[PDB]
Amino acid sequence: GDRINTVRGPITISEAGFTLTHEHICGSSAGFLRAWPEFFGSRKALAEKAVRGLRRARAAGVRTIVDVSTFDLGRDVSLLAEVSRAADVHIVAATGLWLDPPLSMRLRSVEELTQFFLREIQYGIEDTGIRAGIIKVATTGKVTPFQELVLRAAARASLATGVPVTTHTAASQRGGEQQAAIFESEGLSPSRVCIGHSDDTDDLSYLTALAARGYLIGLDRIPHSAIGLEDNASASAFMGIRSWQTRALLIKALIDQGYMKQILVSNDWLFGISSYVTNFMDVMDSVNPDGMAFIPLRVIPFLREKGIPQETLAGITVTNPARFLSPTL
Amino acid sequence: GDRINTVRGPITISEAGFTLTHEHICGSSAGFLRAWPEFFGSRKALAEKAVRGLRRARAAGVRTIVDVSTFDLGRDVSLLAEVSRAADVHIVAATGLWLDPPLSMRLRSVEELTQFFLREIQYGIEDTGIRAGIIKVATTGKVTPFQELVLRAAARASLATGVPVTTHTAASQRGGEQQAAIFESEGLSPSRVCIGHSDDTDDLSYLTALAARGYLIGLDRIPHSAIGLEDNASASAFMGIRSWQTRALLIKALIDQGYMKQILVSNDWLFGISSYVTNFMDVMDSVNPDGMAFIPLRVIPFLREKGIPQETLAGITVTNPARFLSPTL
Ligand SMILES: C[As](C)(=O)[O-]
Ligand SMILES: C[As](C)(=O)[O-]
Ligand SMILES: [Zn+2]
Ligand SMILES: [Zn+2]
Ligand SMILES: [Zn+2]
Ligand SMILES: [Zn+2]
Repeated sequence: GDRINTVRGPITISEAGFTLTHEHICGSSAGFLRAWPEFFGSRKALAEKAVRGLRRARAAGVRTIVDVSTFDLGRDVSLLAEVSRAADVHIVAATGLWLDPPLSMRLRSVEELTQFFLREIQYGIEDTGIRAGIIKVATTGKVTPFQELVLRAAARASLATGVPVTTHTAASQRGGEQQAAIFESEGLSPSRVCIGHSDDTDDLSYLTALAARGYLIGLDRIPHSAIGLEDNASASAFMGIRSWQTRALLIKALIDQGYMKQILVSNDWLFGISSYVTNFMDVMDSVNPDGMAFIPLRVIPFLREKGIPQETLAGITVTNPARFLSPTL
Repeated sequence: GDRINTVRGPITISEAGFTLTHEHICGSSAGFLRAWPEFFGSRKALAEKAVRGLRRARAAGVRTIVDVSTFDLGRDVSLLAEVSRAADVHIVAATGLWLDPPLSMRLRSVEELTQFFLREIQYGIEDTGIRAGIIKVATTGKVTPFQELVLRAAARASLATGVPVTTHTAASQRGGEQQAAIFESEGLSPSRVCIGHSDDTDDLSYLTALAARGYLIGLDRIPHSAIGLEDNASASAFMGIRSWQTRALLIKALIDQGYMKQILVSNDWLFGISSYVTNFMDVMDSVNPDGMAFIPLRVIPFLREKGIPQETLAGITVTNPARFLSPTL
């Protein structure tokens, strides 16, 4: 499993390089971008903004991003392919389901969901022939019965194809522990799983325990902070009010505890978003003008200043993603 | 002043003919048909089924159907256009929102929803250039805050364009009353509004009181009958336990009250469905083998044999839909 699917086709994992493991071109809903592109100004404006952002990220060293947008997050792979080519940055696309499944998804069995996930990995997404290289799932703190079906379907797709699973958690409710339990009940290896949004909490006991079990730990929202924007309730609700430095110290914390190999770092950024309040993309860009370049431009020097070896940062930003994304049975 | 938009372009009132005013090619979810066409066997198979179904309805006298599938019912106007051309049956497409709006819709303001409905009517659906000729909305009895927004946006779109509004109600909860109040508060003429699924109840005083206020009464679920079987946890809750003759007699009842000009009749049929339990399409087809031809092949002769004159049935199936659909302010 030394080759992975990208929206431009299969690449060898040595080509991935510096990889951001949790990003989005656009945060939306199924069908929404094509039915109402004017919500984003235009489809063209959105594509142009993504190309400019990805190009600047590439200038900073990024060579690959994993777009973890699912069907129900409005994933438009044709858009991902277009901007990947124009920016010349690898984009790995996802299957799976996020927190907004429509009826036609909500009512399906674990067997059906499994077939859908397998379709997008082994056949292609829609009629594009583009194949997902990862499975994205999301749960509330307490996993719902449908969400549990989604996790079991993800595990079975992973076991059949070797592609990894990445999750959305409510880290303040220690959501990963319930996810991990369902995953392991399906015989799935923790090394195939990233428990994401884990920088949303400062509970190191929770993080190290998961890492100790072999789980990848996603510290993937480092630039998200509504500090200075406390009066904006939606900003506080979405990004929290812990500083980005606070988030970044968890990377050091986990290195210091000997878990350098379990860490995955990202921005959780996007170039448009319709799945939150109107104009929110502007609020986010007001806080983090670096966009997806925030990890290489701001976080990497911060960690070096704190004394973390270059070789360590390189293993985290390059080696961990490659071992993670490489289809592994 | 005249033309009605169809998936093949504008048609004149006289071209519409026998019109079924509440139907579906496929009941699904946004993005679903194109992301998982195998759920329906294949897109090709679904299309072939719809064309045969439309051709049979056509041979039974039908010339136009109104597909009231909204964005969130997974309306695929490219499919409607294909099957309309192949069957030579006019199809009117809908805008609006049903009961499963995704997060990118649920967070929107009344102003934004008005823009979306207006773009589907005035500009076109997606990138197809096909314009909606009806606005479809739905409430669940007690109107939720979001649903009230949808209804007001629908009224504002209707008022800007003259295209009519058609609704889904919980008729057993007399839902059409709260809908009418909202519409009227917006300055919408009741003659621009059809209150649908009204045959879901036997409460004629409810129906007559609405008809008296100028509303069109949609008796559009006549074949929906799961009788003889008090043991299906899906078909009984979905289709009810009243005979179709009982539903159809409501047409007679309203005609006798003198309200023939405010009756609209349909099947609420479809050729694929993913927004319920798996294989529910087989259950429906077994219940009503006639599909969309049920109204002309079964209901019309039934009414004729109860004494209803031909010119009255023509008024209902041809004249009432033309007046309803022709954009008017
Ligand atoms: C689509 As998200 C803000 O849960 O990473
Ligand atoms: C798609 As329906 C059963 O609400 O008319
Ligand atoms: Zn997330
Ligand atoms: Zn994300
Ligand atoms: Zn309905
Ligand atoms: Zn319907």
